[PDB]
Amino acid sequence: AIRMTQSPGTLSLSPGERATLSCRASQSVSSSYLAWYQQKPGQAPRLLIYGASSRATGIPDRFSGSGSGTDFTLTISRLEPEDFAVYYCQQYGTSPSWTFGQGTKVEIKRTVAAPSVFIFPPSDEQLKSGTASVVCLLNNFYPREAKVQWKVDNALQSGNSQESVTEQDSKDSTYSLSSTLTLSKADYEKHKVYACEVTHQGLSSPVTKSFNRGEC
Amino acid sequence: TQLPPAYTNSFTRGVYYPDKVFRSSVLHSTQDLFLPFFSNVTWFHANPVLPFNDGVYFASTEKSNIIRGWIFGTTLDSKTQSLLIVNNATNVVIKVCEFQFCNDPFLGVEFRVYSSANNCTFEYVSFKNLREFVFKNIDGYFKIYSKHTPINLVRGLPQGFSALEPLVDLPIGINITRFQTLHIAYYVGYLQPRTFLLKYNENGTITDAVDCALDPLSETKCTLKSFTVEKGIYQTSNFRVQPTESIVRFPNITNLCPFGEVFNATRFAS
Amino acid sequence: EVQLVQSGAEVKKPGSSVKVSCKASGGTFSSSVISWVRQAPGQGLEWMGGIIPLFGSANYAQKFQGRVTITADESTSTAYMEMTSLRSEDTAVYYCAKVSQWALILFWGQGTLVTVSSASTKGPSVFPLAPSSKSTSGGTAALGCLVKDYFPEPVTVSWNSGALTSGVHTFPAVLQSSGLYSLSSVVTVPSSSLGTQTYICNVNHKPSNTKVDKKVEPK
Amino acid sequence: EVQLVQSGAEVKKPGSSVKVSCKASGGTFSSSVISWVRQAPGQGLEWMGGIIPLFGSANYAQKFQGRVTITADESTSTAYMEMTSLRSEDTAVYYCAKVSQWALILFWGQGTLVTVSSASTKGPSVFPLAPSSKSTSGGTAALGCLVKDYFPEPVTVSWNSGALTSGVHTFPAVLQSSGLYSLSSVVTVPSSSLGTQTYICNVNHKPSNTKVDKKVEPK
Amino acid sequence: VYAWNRKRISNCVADYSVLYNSASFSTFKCYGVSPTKLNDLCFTNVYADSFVIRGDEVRQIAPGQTGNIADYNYKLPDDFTGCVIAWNSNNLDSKVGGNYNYLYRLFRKSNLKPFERDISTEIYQAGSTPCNGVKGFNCYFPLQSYGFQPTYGVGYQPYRVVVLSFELLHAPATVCGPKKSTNLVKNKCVNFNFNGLTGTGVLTESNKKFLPFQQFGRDIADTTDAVRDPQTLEILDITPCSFGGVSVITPGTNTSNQVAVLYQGVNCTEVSNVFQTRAGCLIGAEHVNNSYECDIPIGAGICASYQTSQSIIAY
Ligand SMILES: *[C@@H]1O[C@H](CO)[C@@H](O[C@@H]2O[C@H](CO)[C@@H](O)[C@H](O)[C@H]2NC(C)=O)[C@H](O)[C@H]1NC(C)=O
Ligand SMILES: *[C@@H]1O[C@H](CO)[C@@H](O)[C@H](O)[C@H]1NC(C)=O
Ligand SMILES: *[C@@H]1O[C@H](CO)[C@@H](O)[C@H](O)[C@H]1NC(C)=O
Ligand SMILES: *[C@@H]1O[C@H](CO)[C@@H](O)[C@H](O)[C@H]1NC(C)=O
Ligand SMILES: *[C@@H]1O[C@H](CO)[C@@H](O)[C@H](O)[C@H]1NC(C)=O
Ligand SMILES: *[C@@H]1O[C@H](CO)[C@@H](O)[C@H](O)[C@H]1NC(C)=O
Ligand SMILES: *[C@@H]1O[C@H](CO)[C@@H](O)[C@H](O)[C@H]1NC(C)=O
Ligand SMILES: *[C@@H]1O[C@H](CO)[C@@H](O)[C@H](O)[C@H]1NC(C)=O
Repeated sequence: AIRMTQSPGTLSLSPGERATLSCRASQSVSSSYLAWYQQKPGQAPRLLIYGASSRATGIPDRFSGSGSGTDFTLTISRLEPEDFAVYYCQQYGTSPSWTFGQGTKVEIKRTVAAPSVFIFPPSDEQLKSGTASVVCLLNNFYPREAKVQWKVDNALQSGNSQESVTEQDSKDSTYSLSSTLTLSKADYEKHKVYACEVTHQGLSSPVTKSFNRGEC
Repeated sequence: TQLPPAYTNSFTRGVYYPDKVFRSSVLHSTQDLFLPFFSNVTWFHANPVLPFNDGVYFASTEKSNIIRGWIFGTTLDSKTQSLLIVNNATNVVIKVCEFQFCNDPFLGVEFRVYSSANNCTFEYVSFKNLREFVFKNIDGYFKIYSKHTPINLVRGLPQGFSALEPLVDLPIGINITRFQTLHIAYYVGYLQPRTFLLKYNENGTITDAVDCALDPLSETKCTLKSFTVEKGIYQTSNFRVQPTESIVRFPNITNLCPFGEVFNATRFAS
Repeated sequence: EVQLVQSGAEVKKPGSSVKVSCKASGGTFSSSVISWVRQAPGQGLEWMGGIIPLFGSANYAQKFQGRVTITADESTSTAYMEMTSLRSEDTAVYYCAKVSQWALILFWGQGTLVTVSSASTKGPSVFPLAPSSKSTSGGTAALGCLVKDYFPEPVTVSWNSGALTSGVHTFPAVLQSSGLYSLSSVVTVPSSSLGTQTYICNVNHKPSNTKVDKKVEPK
Repeated sequence: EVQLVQSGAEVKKPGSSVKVSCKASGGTFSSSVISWVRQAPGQGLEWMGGIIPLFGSANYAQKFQGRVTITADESTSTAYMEMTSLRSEDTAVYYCAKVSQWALILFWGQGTLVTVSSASTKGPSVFPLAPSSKSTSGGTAALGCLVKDYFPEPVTVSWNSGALTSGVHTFPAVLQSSGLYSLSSVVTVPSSSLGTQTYICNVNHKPSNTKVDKKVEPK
Repeated sequence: VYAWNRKRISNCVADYSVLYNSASFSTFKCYGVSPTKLNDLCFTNVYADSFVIRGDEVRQIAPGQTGNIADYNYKLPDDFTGCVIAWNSNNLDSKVGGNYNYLYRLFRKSNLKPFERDISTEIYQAGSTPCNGVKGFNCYFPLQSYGFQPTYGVGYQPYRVVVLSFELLHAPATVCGPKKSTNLVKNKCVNFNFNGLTGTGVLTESNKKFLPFQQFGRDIADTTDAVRDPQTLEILDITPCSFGGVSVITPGTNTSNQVAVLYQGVNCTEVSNVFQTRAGCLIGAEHVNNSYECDIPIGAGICASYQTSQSIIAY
C-alpha cells in the first residue's frame, strides 16, 4: 500500500514566518486526491486543502498546497497564532484505499527556558489507601524535549512512571511535564530516598530533587 | 540513400469489416474508404515520407517482424503534434508528443527515433506472414484495422480474398498528411471513398466482395445487389458531363457603395 | 448539502463488539466512497477501511483486515462499521469520511468516541500535594492536587472557585493499567504566601456528579 | 484597428525617381480610396492622386497628371506612389490617407519625407556674429551664430552647453540656391555683460557627426 | 480554451443523478440524449473536455456554431452526442490584478475540425509579409489573454465548461449508469435491456459464431437480431414474442350470437374446443371428420359452419 510520510517531524517557527510541510508518497500518487488537514488538540480534523491545491470553505488564503508525483507541499505563507496545530496529508481516491501522514506539528519558536523542578512527597491519606504517588513537576520549560528519570536509593526505576505534558501555552510558550511514580504502600516504605533527575537543554547539568520518606 | 520504388497489382486485397455488427448470409452495401480492386500499389524494399491522403492500406510479407512502426503528422519537425506508433507483435508505444524527428530515423538491434518529446497529450501502451493494415484519421480519431495471414508467395500479392478486422481507435485529434515507416518488401496502397458489396456467409465471414466502381459489370452487380447477373440489359447508373471550369460575369461597375454615411453618420434619425 | 451524522459515543467493556453508524444526506451516497478513519488519543489519524455503497465490496487496511467489518445500506443511506473483540487499544474516535465521484472534496462526520473500559462510573480521589518549605525555586513554590481513580472523562479542576487562574497547569489525564484515569493539577505561587494565602482545588466530575473541594497546606 | 505604415525617408538626386509605399492592415484596403497627399515644407496639404485597389484606375490632380503614378496591390495590400524626374520643388512629406467605404473616418500614414537635392552630406560652417559696441538697444545687445553650408537637416544649436536658454531664438533653416541649408541662432543679453559673460554656441550635425563650439566676442 | 483538456472516462459506472440534480450549473444542454436517461444507458467511452471561456461565448459551445471560440479554439461536430455543462467561476478564475492564466486563440489560418486541438504559438501572418517569429505589422501573437477580473460584467466573467461526449460505438460498453442487472431469463417474452439497448421479445441461446469484436447483429430492417450478454459472454437470439390477427367466425347475429375465434398463424399454446389449423389456432369450433361444402372459409382447406344442440363446427 502507498505510504505517506511527512517532513519535518516537528516544525518550530515564529509568527509571521513561512511554514513548509512536505509529504512523500512511496508511489506515484495522483495530485487530484491529496488532502491537507489541520487538527488542533481536542478537535476533529479540519480539512484545509483538497485536490492538493484547492482551499476548502473559509480557509485563509495564506494556506496553499502544491506538488505532484511523490512530493506534495503545504505552504503557510504567514504563520499566525491560529496556524499552530498538527497537519496531516491524506492520499485518497475514488477507490476504498486511503492513507494518512504521521502528522507534523507546528509550534512557537521561543528562547530556551530553564525548567523549574519540584518534588512532592505522597500524602498520608493517600498512603492509607495502600498506594503512594510521587509527583515530579517540570514547570515552564522549553523546548518540550526533556528526559526525566526516577532514582530510588540511587536505583533507576522503569515501568512504574507515567508522564503528562500540557500544550504549548499561548502566553509564555513554555511546556510543562508532570511525572508520577506510583507504587504500593509496602514497597514505598522499603526505601528512604526518592529523587527525580531532569535533563534538559536549558540546564547546563542535570537537576535532581529528592526527599526522604517520613521527613517533614 | 533510398532504393527506387516499384508497382504491383493489388488484385482483390485490402477489404476490411466496415463495422462490428454481426451479419450472416447477406449481401451488404457499404460506402467507405477502401482499396480499389486491381489497384496499383507501390512496392518498396527495406522508407521515404509517403503522404497519407484519405487513408493508407499497408502490407508487409515478413518472417522476423522487421517493420515495427510508423510516424504521422504534417511537418514532423516538433512544430506540431505527431503520432508515433511502434506497434510490433503485441507491444505498442503510441505517443502524440511534439517529436523532433531525425533526418534518417532507424531502430537498432537500441531506440533512436526522435531527438525531443514534449507535451505528450496522449500515450497508449499494450511460408511467410503477410500483415495487412488499414489506417485512417476521421473526426480527430485514428482508426487501425489489421489482418495477419500465412501465405506462400514472394513474387506478388496472392490472388484471393481475405478480410481485415478492426483493432485500434486512438483519440489523437491530430492533422495527418504525411507518414513514414520504421524498421529495425512492403506495399503502400491508398484508400478512396468507394462503395463495396460484401458477402457475409452463414458464419458471418466476408468471403467475397464487389467493387461497385471497378467496371460496368461490377456496377451491374451492385445495382442488382447480387453476384450473379443474368443475360439482359440493366440500367446501372447515369452519365453526366462534369463542368470544366467556372465562369463569373458581373456588371462593369466602378463605384464604391457609400455605406460610410449610413453606418458612420454623426446622428441617426428618429 | 451533504452532511454525515454518526451514532452517539459508546462505552463498551473489553471483549464486546460495537457497530458505529454514519447517516449521510444530500443524495450522493450510492456513488460515493465512504471510509472509516480511527484516531487513538494522542496519535495521528488512521484509515481502517472503506466501501462503495453501489458495489458493496468493502476494503480494509491490513491492520484492521480481520477485526473490522464495514457495510453500506443504500435504501437508508447509512454506513456501518462493526468492530468485534474490542481491546484496550481500540479506545478511539471513529470518523466516517465521504468522497463523491463528482467532487474532489471530502465530507466528514462529527466523530464517534468509543471507550473500551472494563470499569464503571467512579468518583475522583483528590490528594493535595503539600509544598516543601525547603525546595523553593528562587522564592516561588508550586502546589497542586492529584486527582486519581476516576471514570469516565472529563473532570474540571479550578482553584478557589476560579479566583486563581494564573500559573495553573492542569496536566492531561492518563489511562492507568487499572482502567481509571488520573491527572495532576498544579499552580505556581510565591513562597512568601504559603502561610498567607489559602488555596483550595475544586474538582467536578459530572458523570459521577461528584464535587470535591480540598485545601492545600504546607507540610 | 486599421493602420497605415509607409516606407522610410528617401534622398534622391534631381532627375531620378522615387517610389513611396504604404502598407495597410485591417482588411479594408481593397474597398477603400487610398490617396497621396504632399506637403512641401511650409506649404499646405496637397492632394496628389488617389486609387481604389478593387478597380485599379488611379486619378491624379491636374498638377500631378504626368509626373506621378499611383498603383495599388491587393495581394500585398500596398499602395505605391512613383514620382519620376524629381525636381527641387518635389522635396516634401508624402502621406497616404485612406477612406473605407464603410466609414467616414480617414486613416493617415506617418508621412515619408522625400528630399530632392544635389549636394551630399556636408559639415556645418559656424561664423559668430560680433555684437556691435555702439548699436546697443537700450542697454541690450544681441549676439548669435550663423550656421551655413550644411546638409542634410537637422542641426542643433545650444548656448554654453544649454546653460543659456532665456532669450534664445533658433531661427528655422532655409534652403539656399546651392542646395545647402543655413540658419542663424541669436540671443539678447544686457550690454553690460558683453565684457563679463562668455557665450559659446555649440552646433551639432549628426549625419556628418560634426560638433563645433565657437565663442562669440564683441568686435 | 485553445488548449482544452480532454480526459478519457472508461471502464466505470457513473450516477448522473448527482449531475443533473446539481444547482451549481448555469448551462446544462444535452444533444442526442436526455440528462435523465443517462442512468439507463451504457457507453463505450466518455470524453470529458474541460476548459474556461467567458459567458458571452458559452453559446458557441454547441453543435453548429461559429465564432472565435468555435472556429479557432473548440469545435463540436454536427452529429455530436453528449452534454455541455457550463458554470460561472468568477470566485475561482478572477483576480484583482487580472487573471492572465487563461488564453484563447484570436487568429487562426483556418477553422478547426471537430474535436481538434491547436497548441501552436507560431506568429500569425495576417498578410503577405512573413513574420519569421517576430511581431510587428501584419503579424500578431495568435493567443489573446482573457484577463478576467472580479469587476467584469456577467458576459465577461469566467465560465468553466465541461463537454461530455458519449461514444456509442459497436465495441463493448465500458461506461454505464448505476443500474443493477437482473438475471437472464430465456424462452419467455420479456422486456430486455442490454447495455442500454432496450427491447421486447424472447431471448434464446444461439449458435451464431460472433467474432470477439462483435457485440450484436442486425437484421435487414436494422433491428438487433442477436446480442452478446455483457456478463456471461454468450450470444442470444432475439425474436418477436408472438403476434397475429384475430378473426371472429360467426353465423349471422340473426342466427346466433355464438362465435369461434381464429388466432392467425399462432400455435395453440401461446393463447373448450381448441383445434390447430394451418391458418392458426381455432377456438370455439368443433372439428368434425365429415366434409361439407365450404360455408365460412378458414384456410388450408378448413371451413367453418353452424350446424347441429347447435354449435359451430370446423371441417
Ligand atoms: C493539415 O496540414 C496540411 C499541411 O500543413 C494543411 O494543408 C495546407 O493548407 C494550407 C492552407 O490551408 C496550404 O497553403 C498548404 O499548401 C497546404 N499544404 C499542403 C502540403 O497541402 C491542411 O490545411 C491542414 N488541415 C487542417 C484542417 O488544418
Ligand atoms: C502503376 O503506375 C506506374 C506509373 O505511375 C505504371 O508504370 C505501372 O504500369 C502501373 N502499374 C499497373 C499495374 O498498372
Ligand atoms: C507545451 O504547451 C504549453 C502550453 O500548452 C507551452 O507553453 C509549452 O511551450 C509547450 N511545450 C514546449 C516544449 O514548447
Ligand atoms: C462455419 O463453421 C463450420 C464449423 O465446422 C463449418 O463446418 C462451416 O463450413 C462454416 N461455414 C462455411 C460457410 O464455411
Ligand atoms: C469597364 O469600364 C471601363 C471604364 O470604366 C473600361 O475601361 C473597361 O474596358 C470596361 N470593361 C468591360 C469588360 O466592358
Ligand atoms: C333471420 O333469417 C331468416 C332466414 O335466414 C329469416 O326468415 C328471418 O326473418 C331473419 N330474421 C330477421 C330478424 O330478419
Ligand atoms: C406447436 O408447438 C408444439 C410444441 O411446442 C409442436 O409440437 C407443434 O408442431 C406446434 N404446432 C404446429 C402446427 O407445428
Ligand atoms: C376422426 O377419426 C379418427 C379415427 O381415424 C379419430 O382418431 C379422430 O378423433 C376423429 N376426429 C374427431 C374430431 O372425433
